[PDB]
Amino acid sequence: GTLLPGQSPDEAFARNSVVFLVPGAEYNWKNVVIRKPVWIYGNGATVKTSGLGPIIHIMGDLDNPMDVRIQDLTFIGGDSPDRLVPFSAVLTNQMALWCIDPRITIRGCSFYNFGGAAIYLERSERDGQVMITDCRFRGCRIGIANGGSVEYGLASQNNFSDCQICFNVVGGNWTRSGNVASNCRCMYLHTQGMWYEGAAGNFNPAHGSFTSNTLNHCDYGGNLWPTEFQLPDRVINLAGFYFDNAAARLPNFSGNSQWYGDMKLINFLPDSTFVINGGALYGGPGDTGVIAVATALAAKVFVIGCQGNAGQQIVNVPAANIIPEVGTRKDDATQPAA
Amino acid sequence: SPPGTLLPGQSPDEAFARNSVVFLVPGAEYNWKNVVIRKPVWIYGNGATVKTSGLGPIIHIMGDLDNPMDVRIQDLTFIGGDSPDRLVPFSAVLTNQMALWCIDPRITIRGCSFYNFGGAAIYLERSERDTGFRFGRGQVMITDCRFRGCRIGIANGGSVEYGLASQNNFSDCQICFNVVGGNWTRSGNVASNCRCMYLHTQGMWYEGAAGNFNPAHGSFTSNTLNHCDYGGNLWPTEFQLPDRVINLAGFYFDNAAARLPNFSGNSQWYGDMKLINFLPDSTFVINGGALYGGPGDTGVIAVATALAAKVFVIGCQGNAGQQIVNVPAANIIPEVGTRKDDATQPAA
Amino acid sequence: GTLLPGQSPDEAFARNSVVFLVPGAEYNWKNVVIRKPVWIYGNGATVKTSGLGPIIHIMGDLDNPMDVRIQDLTFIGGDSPDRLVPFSAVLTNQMALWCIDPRITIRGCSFYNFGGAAIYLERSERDGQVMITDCRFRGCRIGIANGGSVEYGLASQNNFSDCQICFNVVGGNWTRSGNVASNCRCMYLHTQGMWYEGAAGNFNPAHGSFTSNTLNHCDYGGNLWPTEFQLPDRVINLAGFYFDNAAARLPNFSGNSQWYGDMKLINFLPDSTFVINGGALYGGPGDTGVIAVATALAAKVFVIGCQGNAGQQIVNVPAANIIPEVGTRKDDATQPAA
Ligand SMILES: [Cl-]
Ligand SMILES: [Cl-]
Ligand SMILES: [Cl-]
Repeated sequence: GTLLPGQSPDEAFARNSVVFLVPGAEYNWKNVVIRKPVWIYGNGATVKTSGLGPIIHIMGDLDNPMDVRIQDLTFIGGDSPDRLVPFSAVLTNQMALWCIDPRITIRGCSFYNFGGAAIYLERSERDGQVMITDCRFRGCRIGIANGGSVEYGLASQNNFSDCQICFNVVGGNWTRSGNVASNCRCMYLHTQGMWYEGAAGNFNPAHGSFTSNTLNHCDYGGNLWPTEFQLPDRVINLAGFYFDNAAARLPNFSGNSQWYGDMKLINFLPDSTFVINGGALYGGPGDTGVIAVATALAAKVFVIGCQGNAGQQIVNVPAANIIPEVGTRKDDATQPAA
Repeated sequence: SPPGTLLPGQSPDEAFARNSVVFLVPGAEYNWKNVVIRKPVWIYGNGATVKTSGLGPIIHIMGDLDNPMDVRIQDLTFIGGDSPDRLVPFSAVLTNQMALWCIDPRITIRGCSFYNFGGAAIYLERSERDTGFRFGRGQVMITDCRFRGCRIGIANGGSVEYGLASQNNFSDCQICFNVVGGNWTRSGNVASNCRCMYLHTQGMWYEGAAGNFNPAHGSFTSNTLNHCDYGGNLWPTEFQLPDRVINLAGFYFDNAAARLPNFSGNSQWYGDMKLINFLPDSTFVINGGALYGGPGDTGVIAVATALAAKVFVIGCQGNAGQQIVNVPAANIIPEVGTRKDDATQPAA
Repeated sequence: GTLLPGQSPDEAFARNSVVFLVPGAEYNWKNVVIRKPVWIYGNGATVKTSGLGPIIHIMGDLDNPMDVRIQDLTFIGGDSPDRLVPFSAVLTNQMALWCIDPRITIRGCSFYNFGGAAIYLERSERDGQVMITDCRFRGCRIGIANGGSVEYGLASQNNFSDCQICFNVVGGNWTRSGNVASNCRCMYLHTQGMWYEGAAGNFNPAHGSFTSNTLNHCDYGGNLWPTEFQLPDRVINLAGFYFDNAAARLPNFSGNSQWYGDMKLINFLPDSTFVINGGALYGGPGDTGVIAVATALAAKVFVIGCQGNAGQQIVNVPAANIIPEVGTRKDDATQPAA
């Protein structure tokens, strides 16, 4: 199972349970199809592409115990992004890994300059143990997009730099821990009518775990991507952490650092509360790194065990729910805007 | 054979004895039974599968902590059967049905899978009780592993200490962490449809030669324990210990002579909890948790009335149907769920 | 590249992008130089050395997207450490890896008995996505030293035994999560005039994330390394967590165990607060595992959601800042001493 540059990756994956790339070599792949579980040992190779993606389309089989596994592999989606081009349906095609019904492990890989999601995971029908760790993302529209009913995955110890949206979140119950983002407009996005919902749609969404993450310089002092983001049927204004869905609950949120990590809690299920727990909230001067909740749900939001500076604004959360005192608190019913 | 090669049908015992590093045939199927490792070796699984037969374990690892080389096993699947009978009472004979039995472990296990073990998939013990001031011997790491259909995931006996069990995924196991040995870090693990993620009490299975010594008091952070008592788990609540029966919970602690781990950043959607007894010179906090339960008595968190003043619930979110029993209202900041007193809870 | 013991490492690294070592074999390398990115597959090998270090000198290129990667390799700096000799400028040379302008991944490696920092990362000018995970450190003066402007790294799931200073922290914005330390005098050090600041100096320091870590038996237990530590211009008295810089901010601190994990918060930037969040704080009998904050900054320090025993001492933190009540609290203007 040794796959040379120029040989058909499709043939090699069909013929072998495990494939080893030539160490450090350069590949050029386009619309590869994986139909049964295969392990790839990338050996520090690089996979380039051109034209409409994805680079690999992975047809899953959740009954089969053997996962698809990709280790130690670089994927390049092309040159540096034009970050001003509006996102579109045709650009959603520009993926590294499009995975349906995924039982998959992605470890120690790098993803550079994808026009859409570097990694997209969807479910063919509504109802895996997915793991994405130690990966690097640079210059990508979206880092990892999990569609509805892709649940209970783990994305941890990954580094995101210069990505518009790190986690395009739909499917529920993922653990996202120990991840670093800098100069990314959005680390966490969840709302209705997203891209990359997949065949199960926007079902049992979000409500997972977001711990020990850093989202720095989202809205100020490094990020280059636009705030305004085109969904399929409306335009929104992203934030480092953006949540707008009255029919969904937020994830558990503890141990995270926000240095210009602006946050907008626009709407969530009324039978819930939310805590910004054990966090570091630094912002200012001016309206930079602002944290804001919908006035109608502010009594259900708390800021507990947080540290911060005077310049960090907290908008609409009542004073009684901020223990201990952190930043500067105010009421402004114009915030947060969608 | 070539050095470092091990084909199916060849002797695993002989290959490990003659090599410091062994590479398996990529993707191949192996069939191994009562294999003995007597010195440190690394195994590169290369996506292989190992099946077995009879009373296990598949590998018995005789560790030497004075040797600085770890036994390292990577990228290897272990299968202990077709699918679990979940109704059989657990027993002394079933404790044999292990993948890895490790004594005095200096070990790294990573990228591995464990399916349908009748006992603990991984059992770690000491040949003797460790009362030295050389702490955390072995520096054990178990990470990026998947467990499913297993009676017990990882069992760490007395005096196997300061291990790390992180970024693992447990599906359909009765007890993920059978906890005896103290000071382990367990972080960022995902459990779904497992009756119990964390068990510690007196008179446990898998205590090893050191016994129930210096137990628990570790770190338990950023973990998810979902659908433990409702809406997914299929294993029985009733669980047979060597000398008594208990009723498991997602998190079960009953030991007057031991302290609970640090507990912060954990998600509990039907992750029931029973704090039955712990050492009095201690406090416990459910810190920065997500506590979702209801309707009815589903996902219930309960503390013994005698010790309730020592338990706090700080920085937690949750829904109305989440019950929190016996913890005083003043100890819950901010308010979460529906608080109640009930001196009959928790039962053992 | 299959590099054998006795062959020239330098020439091997210059001619291949990826190199595989002989599995299990012993190597002896001294002042090896890496000038272009390269991956080393260690295969459970061991690298010994002699004379003035470092073992490998790695010249980084931050513009090249291929990282330098070292996996599954053991580095040995001696048979056992010399712990009581005063630290010095010449001894700073006794390193495994010296990394200038690093884009580096170190995974599953082990580091034994280094007289300076096992791993030293520095920046050749003031302004990497660096990752150090699943590594073992035994017997080292210093585990990981990150210089100024070496930022946004990740050091996680590492284990430290019998090291003087696990993390010599200068450069800002690191995520350090899920690491275990026993019998190490100090897990986290940050002050002014440190060793290993690097050409960029003491710039934009610390203020990262320190979550889910264990720092046990720092001042009581089996630790052999002196509390007295020679900096270039003075001697300090180490603790488990040591912070003394009026011009820098502390990291976010959540989910950490401190069983005889003494802590000294001596000075930090006034425009900030600090929380010991979600902690386990166990100490005593006597003055063991003591946590103390400078009286002038005490009102900015909180202890939120922590558990402990009676013998844990918390010094100068006001009673109103400790929620819930944990351990034994007192005032003493003489602590912390530097
Ligand atoms: Cl989520
Ligand atoms: Cl524990
Ligand atoms: Cl820091």
